[PDB]
Amino acid sequence: MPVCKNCHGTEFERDLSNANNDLVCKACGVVSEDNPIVSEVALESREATLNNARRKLRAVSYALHIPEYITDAAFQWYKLALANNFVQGRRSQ
Amino acid sequence: MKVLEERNAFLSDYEVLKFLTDLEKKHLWDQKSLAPELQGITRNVVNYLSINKNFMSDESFAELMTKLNSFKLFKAEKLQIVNQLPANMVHLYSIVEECDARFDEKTIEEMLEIISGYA
Amino acid sequence: VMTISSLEQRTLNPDLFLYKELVKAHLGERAASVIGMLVALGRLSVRELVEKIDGMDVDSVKTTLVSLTQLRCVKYLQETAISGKKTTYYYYNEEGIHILLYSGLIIDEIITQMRVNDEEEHKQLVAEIVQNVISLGSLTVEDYLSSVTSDSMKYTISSLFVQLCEMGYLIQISKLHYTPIEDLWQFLYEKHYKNIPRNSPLSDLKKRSQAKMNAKTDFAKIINKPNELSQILTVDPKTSLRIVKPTVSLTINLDRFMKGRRSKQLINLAKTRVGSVTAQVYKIALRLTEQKSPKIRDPLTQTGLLQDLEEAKSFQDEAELVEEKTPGLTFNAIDLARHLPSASLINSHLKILASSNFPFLNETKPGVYYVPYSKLMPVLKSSVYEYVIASTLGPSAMRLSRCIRDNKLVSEKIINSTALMKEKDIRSTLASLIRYNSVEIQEVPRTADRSASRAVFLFRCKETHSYNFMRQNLEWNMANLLFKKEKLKQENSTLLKKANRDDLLPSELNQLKMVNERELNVFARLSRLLSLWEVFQMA
Amino acid sequence: YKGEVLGITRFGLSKMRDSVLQLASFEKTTDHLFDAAFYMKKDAVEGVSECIILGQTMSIGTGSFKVVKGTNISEKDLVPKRCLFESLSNEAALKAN
Amino acid sequence: EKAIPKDQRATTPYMTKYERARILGTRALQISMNAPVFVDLEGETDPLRIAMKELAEKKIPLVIRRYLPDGSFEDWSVEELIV
Amino acid sequence: IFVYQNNITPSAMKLVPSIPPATIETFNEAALVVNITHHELVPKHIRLSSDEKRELLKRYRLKESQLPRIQRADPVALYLGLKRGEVVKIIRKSETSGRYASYRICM
Amino acid sequence: KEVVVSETPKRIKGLEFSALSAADIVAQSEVEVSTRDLFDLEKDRAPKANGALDPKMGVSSSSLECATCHGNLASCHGHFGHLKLALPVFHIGYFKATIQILQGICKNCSAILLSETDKRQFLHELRRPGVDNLRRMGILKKILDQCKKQRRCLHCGALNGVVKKAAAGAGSAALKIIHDTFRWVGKKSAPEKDIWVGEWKEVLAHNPELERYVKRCMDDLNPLKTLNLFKQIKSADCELLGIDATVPSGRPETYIWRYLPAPPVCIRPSVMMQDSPASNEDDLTVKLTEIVWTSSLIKAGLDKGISINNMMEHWDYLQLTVAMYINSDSVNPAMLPGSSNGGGKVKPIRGFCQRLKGKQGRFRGNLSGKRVDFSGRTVISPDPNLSIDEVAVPDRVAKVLTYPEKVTRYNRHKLQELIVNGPNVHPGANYLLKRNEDARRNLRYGDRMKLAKNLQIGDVVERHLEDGDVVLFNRQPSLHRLSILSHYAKIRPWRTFRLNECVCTPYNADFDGDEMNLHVPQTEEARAEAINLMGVKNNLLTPKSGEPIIAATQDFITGSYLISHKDSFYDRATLTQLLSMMSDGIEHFDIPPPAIMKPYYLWTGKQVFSLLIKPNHNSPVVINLDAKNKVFVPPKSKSLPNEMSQNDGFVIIRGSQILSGVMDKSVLGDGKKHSVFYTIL
Amino acid sequence: TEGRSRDGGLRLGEMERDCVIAYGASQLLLERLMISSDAFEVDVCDKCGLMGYSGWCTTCKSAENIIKMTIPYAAKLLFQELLSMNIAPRLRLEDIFQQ
Amino acid sequence: FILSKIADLVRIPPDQFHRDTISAITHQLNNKFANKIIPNVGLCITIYDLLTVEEGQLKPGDGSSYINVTFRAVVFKPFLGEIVTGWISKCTAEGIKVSLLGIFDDIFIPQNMLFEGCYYTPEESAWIWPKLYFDVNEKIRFRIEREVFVDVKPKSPKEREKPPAYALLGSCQTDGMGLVSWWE
Ligand SMILES: [Zn+2]
Ligand SMILES: [Zn+2]
Ligand SMILES: [Zn+2]
Ligand SMILES: [Zn+2]
Repeated sequence: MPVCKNCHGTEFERDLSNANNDLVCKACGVVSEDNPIVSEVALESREATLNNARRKLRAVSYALHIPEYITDAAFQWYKLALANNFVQGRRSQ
Repeated sequence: MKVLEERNAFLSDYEVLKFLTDLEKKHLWDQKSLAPELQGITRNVVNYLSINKNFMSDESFAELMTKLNSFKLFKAEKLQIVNQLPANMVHLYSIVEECDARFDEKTIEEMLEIISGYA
Repeated sequence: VMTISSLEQRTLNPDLFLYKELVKAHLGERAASVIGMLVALGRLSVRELVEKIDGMDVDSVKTTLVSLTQLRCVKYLQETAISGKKTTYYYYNEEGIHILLYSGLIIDEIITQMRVNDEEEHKQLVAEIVQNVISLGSLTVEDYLSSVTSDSMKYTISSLFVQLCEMGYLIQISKLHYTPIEDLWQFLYEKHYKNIPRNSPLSDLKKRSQAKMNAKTDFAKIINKPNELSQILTVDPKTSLRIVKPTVSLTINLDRFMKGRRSKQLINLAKTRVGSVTAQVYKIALRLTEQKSPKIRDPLTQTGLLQDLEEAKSFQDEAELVEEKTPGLTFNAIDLARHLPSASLINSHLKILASSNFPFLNETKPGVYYVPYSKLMPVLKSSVYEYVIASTLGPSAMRLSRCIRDNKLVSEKIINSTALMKEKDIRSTLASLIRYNSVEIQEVPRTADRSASRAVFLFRCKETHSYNFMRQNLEWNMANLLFKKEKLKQENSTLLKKANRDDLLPSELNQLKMVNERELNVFARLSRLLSLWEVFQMA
Repeated sequence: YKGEVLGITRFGLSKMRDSVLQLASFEKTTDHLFDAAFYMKKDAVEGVSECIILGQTMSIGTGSFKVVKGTNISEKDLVPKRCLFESLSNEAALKAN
Repeated sequence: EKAIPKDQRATTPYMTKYERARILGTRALQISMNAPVFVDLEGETDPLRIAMKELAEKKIPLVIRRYLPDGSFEDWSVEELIV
Repeated sequence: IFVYQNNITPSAMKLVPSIPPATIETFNEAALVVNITHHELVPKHIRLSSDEKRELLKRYRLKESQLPRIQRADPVALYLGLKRGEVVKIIRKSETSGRYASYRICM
Repeated sequence: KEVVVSETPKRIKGLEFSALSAADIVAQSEVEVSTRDLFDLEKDRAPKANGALDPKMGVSSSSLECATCHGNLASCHGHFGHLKLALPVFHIGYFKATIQILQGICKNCSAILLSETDKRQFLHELRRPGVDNLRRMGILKKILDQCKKQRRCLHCGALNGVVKKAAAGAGSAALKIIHDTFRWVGKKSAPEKDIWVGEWKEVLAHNPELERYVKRCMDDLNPLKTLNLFKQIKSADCELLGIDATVPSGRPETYIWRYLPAPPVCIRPSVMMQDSPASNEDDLTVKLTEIVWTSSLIKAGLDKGISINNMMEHWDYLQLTVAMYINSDSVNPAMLPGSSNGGGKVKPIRGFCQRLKGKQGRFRGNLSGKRVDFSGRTVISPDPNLSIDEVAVPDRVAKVLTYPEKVTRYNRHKLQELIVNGPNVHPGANYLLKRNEDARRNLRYGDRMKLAKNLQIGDVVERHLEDGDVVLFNRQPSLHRLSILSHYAKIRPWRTFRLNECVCTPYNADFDGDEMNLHVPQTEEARAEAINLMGVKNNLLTPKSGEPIIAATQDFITGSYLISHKDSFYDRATLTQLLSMMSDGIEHFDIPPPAIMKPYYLWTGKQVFSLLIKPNHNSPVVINLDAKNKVFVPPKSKSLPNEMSQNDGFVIIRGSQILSGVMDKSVLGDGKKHSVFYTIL
Repeated sequence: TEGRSRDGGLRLGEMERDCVIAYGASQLLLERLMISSDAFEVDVCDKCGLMGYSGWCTTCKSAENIIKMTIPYAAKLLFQELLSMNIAPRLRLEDIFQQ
Repeated sequence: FILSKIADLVRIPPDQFHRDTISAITHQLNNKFANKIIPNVGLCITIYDLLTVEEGQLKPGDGSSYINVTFRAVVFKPFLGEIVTGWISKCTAEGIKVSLLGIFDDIFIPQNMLFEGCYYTPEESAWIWPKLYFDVNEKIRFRIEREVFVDVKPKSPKEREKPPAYALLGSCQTDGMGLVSWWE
């Protein structure tokens, strides 16, 4: 995304060989990032109802043996149908 | 950095231009050498200090003090007469306090006479 | 962030702050910053200053120091330890710069003596006098009148002349006079334990009380020595009438400016609770008795000596009856009905004194029309505070803050009973108050050790902290207001000196009236706030 | 060292040492700093376990002596030079006063 | 607290063995910056070794500056001072 | 100097030191049985004069303070009755390379 | 144009400690945290508008720029933030302090309670120039407690008891401070008490449920109360309570929290996204991001709604977070948590005072104990054919462990060659930094060659680790002055750090499976600060007993013994070859006349060991000595010397020949003073 | 960063660092715990010593009285983690030369 | 014009150690100053004289040879009221900004002492008088009075010029001023 300050190169290779972890472009030789800093290691009416929807959601979820995947897939659908207020007054199940 | 003496020695340019000149004989001598970046000022300050003299001397500086020590000019126009408005008419009268006033005829005229010693 | 915030200039400078702007706004330069050090760091010695201010040793210190002393901006002492030699210690003078801080209402003190000559240059004359007197500090009518033109009418010039006396204006300032009161209580608290002619080894009590008694009675005339002594008053030279002693250096005694500025507040309190006519009667009724009431002088040694669970009372009750007694004979039994407009038959118009009943005056020798005094002020002052949080916190704040006064350490449940409103209001007009202090809190734990929601709360006063929430009024805009006066001086800073030494231009005329009416506003404020501040610092 | 016999202990290094970074660097860390600020301790940076924090050089060891090169200068070259522009024009200010 | 004239000296005239440390160190570092060398350079390279090669001749032109405790300064030549 | 016998009352010590131009020096009789300087360990102590200090502080070029300190009252100090800010030259002896001396000040 | 640029090299003198003032904080901070948390979950992943994390407070990843000074991580240092905080609160570090500062003043009229000259008395003592910091503290202990024994005020007339810091150690109420009336002392009529007993008359007789049950509560000093108390403690005393009043820090006000500064995001690194937009928090930001909440609660509160009883438990809870924030103390005295709990009983609640405090959080381990760079670690194996003061360094870690060289004059013909190798062979360089201080270059760029044909005089190249640079070498938990040593590095094959065994003992490295550390220095002098000072031969002895610490151990001793043995002999063949094997070549030996002659010829093992010391005639080793190697049998007292003890005896060397004795530790075994290696040294 | 895997770099402990002190090696130690590990520039304002970025002091808008210099990055990190917590070691300064 | 004594810290890198001392000193002094202006005095030109050079120190972390000296050099702050050659270069209908060749034009001389009788043209001349206009680059005697020292370098990242670092001002109340051939 940046550019070589010398060759004006458009493509970079990181170099993982010698445990420098350089970042340099084929046409420049000038580095860009040396020293690759790399990391390690409430109360609301709507948000609470979202948590409850999570609970009734998980509950019925594995009961049918459905993917942990598809549940958080559908939880979003609930969040969407909340926007049009379709979900307000009809039996929660 | 720390400045020990701000106003120290009033320096007119008579042989000072000659001092920059000797400094230039040391390094690069202006134009013709074959035949530091500092040189920018050299060619610059040497310019006007040279030309109004043409449009110099050395020992006239010693000749300069002779009657110049007889006046009230203090240090200001006293150095100023050496270069700008070479001591004529209302020019010399245009600066120093009481330039005609008290002292008139031979005072303003002998200024035209002494500058004839140099210019 | 934007610097219009004005926090640095604001919050972190109490107490001391007022001074080192006053002098800065007044004397300024090096002359100011010395006092800023002197107040903050306490008592201080000549040499020790230079280790801090970096003020070019024994140059500014000396020159600016005496530059203050003739204006009495410092408290001054010198002595030696047992080793030998000598040394000098200092303080920030009394209220001191205070003298400067008013100086306008000290101009207004003309109005008292203004009688018998009205709408005159004589007014302008005596005004010129005083405004020269404070500015020049100590004066002598011999050197001043000497500098004043000859070949005019001497006893006519002097204005004061036979007036210099009055209550206010000037007194000799003598030696240990402005030596700090607290310390001269120590030097005078010598000579007594210092001289005990081996009376008895037992009972330091006989050594103690006698000492304090000796300390009290010997101290009495000490402040009374300057108070009045006929060396000024009596002298009557040849070819003349009764004169002061112009040989003597004199300086304005602010105590009768204390009293004077204060009695106006006693009016504006009374000018409420009675009728304007009988009010005026009270207005002149003080003018005769405004002389001897100690007033802001009475606290005096209330500073400097350890109070007592008893002897402090024997000091209080003494001040209670005292001058209501001996100066009580100086006080008002039958007034002259001095001037007054009421007219025609004027006597029963005077009998109206009893119309003053609550909460002040209205005591006497049994049936001569008269007022208590030395006890009056104590049962008066305590009730001078009036409304200090009206048109600031809202009227609703009064009623319960006033209610918190009657009972004490009372709980909001029954506050909701005696006082009344939807709790939705109380939790504002009370909680919003507590941030401004006053009410504080009492609390006691119930069914817990101490916890969050396991106890009950009560509300109290502690009128000290209350009466002390308005000493911020000192630091308040007497902080900012005086800057306003200064930090705007830079708008015309180049134009000001131009306008002073010129006596033109469109923009010059443009902002003259701007910055000026601006000023007249800022000092209007200063007069108002000052008038309020006149209470809490003493009385 | 000081008259009383003490030291080696959390309380020990509080015997003398003024440095509050090492007294912070040693045992009680938090409250050497807070205590240190509440009394506005000046704490000149001096010892070793002090300087290695700021990472400046060391007072003791090789860092014991500044090293210097001689300039090999001739002060006969240090005399100023002028034709005395001052001296000539001086005598115009000596009169009428 | 000024400088002390060379005539009177209280200090060990030998090398303090930190002498040998910082002197070779700084001298080497200077040689790494392309500074002239005052000893014949035999066939060899890199900064530090020619510095050792130099001080063996006591040709190093520096001056060690010792501080007594109070700040009374000091001087010794590198040539004067002895291994 | 007088001595205690058994009791020592802080009453007495409450204001004991009432004489600035002079001083008082107090011992508890239990504390004087054998003279400490004469014991075994305690090396010989010498109280050098006022001017004798100045010589020293010139030798090592030293201000006051910045010296090993003897806290007043130390058992030794009271026996030798040092005053505030004096200098006791201590000659110790231990077989290592031999005898030598160090200095302490009374703070 | 161009006004002159004057900069001076500067170094630190001293650290002025102090409390930041109230105003000074915002006078720093760019933006109020204020607002609330939410990190605007919408649009971008936590683009975090204003709030706790704001770009103009700082940044976290290498993602977006820093606002105030952009340039992301590497170029920006972080910037503080400040927090409008409704009502003030105690400061757990200055707390016990605050109990001192409030301890020593009559709480009524709020003036220093000690009086008269006795004030001046202490004041004088504090200002005597020689006063230590110890005398500061102690004299302050003497000036304080005079308060407690001052049984009433001086000019206020009111009185005061002791202030006890209610309960202890809990953190429930433990930060509430209580002080009102000690010493009822019976027959004393206290006008205070009088008015006191008189005040509750309007409650007990009114709402009796409390009565004498909950009675005897004293009263408390609310932190809000104690601010409007402190603000009259100023000037005059000031430093008599221990605070030099230079008029910058504004006297004992700041010590209670008012504007709580928010540390930069670089102190609060947002944990990596770690696989999907859920992005791991860090704990403090959760704390103060709650402090905003429980604050603005009371801010919107106290304006209109809530209530007195539903207030002080909040503002309390504020107190418990802000102190919880900067220290450990209170954990759960049944206080129960706030936002983002779940109620799981999680003990490690802090990433604050602990990060600065113990274990290795930072202070001890991460600052004085800094982890290092340009290093290496490996197992060990002996290499006795290698000299002392070298370390065989496996070239495969020599390729990546580099030393910088400023190419100058003498250095070219190596270095303008040394590049053309490239760093996949051994004796080459990798990085290159030209004179113009751009960034640097390396092998991956190709070229070189024509590049290496330029190589100006100021350029920096990074050599591989050649044969003879300066490696300092370390073992394990390091017992004493001898662990770190230097060595001239020598590059060999295989892979391991191979030292010479004679140096086993200082490390007490057993070989076996242990592990060393290589550290190359970098700056051109630090080499000369290792090899020339800290090196082997100069540390040959040990600092404690002044004793040889490096000598033959195990094989090297006993092997010598078998050659040292009186029984052995040698012939000019075997001798000659030994004496050759003793220094691999290279040297000039003058064979001394054979110890025994005529029946053949033989040289005794004593001699063939003598030549070890003095090989030529031109080596300047002329020694002499005597000793007792261990298991020394006595001779008969008949024998005047101990020379003639039956199994050798004295090792007595004269003329730098061995005369008598097997050697066997002792003489050549580092332990005692009298040693061949120690004497020669 | 710690260990292998992550990357490399090794450890001079509080226990070990003392060693190089005993030798009295200054430029080595400063060459180790400073340049080799975290070499970092900080811009401090002589007046009211505090850290600032590039030009500004930001407690007093200046870009004038500030002097650049170098310092272990852990040390800065302590000047903030301190200065966040309410305390400030405000740095004085002095020039190196002329005694 | 005048001379002044300033103290400074010279840093000589190892390179020049072959070159004689005073030359390297003077050299680094020039590379530091030359055209550059020291504020609240006015700009320098070159280093005239030299003195008081003492044994130069060496700092641990660098090894560059450091000295500190004091000396006198050639500045320009001539004096307040003065008349000297110059002309119009970049100027407004207000008073011209005078220029001397090759040094600088910082000097903007307002409209005050300059003759009251005038009329402006957008063409070539600033103010033509009852005596007339004047030419660029022509020798022109002008008078100066006040100088302004402002450094004003509040370099800001929010801000990432205003360079009147040094400037003078004046006007001409006597004749032959603005055109020298009026006099002479
Ligand atoms: Zn590129
Ligand atoms: Zn930034
Ligand atoms: Zn009190
Ligand atoms: Zn600053």
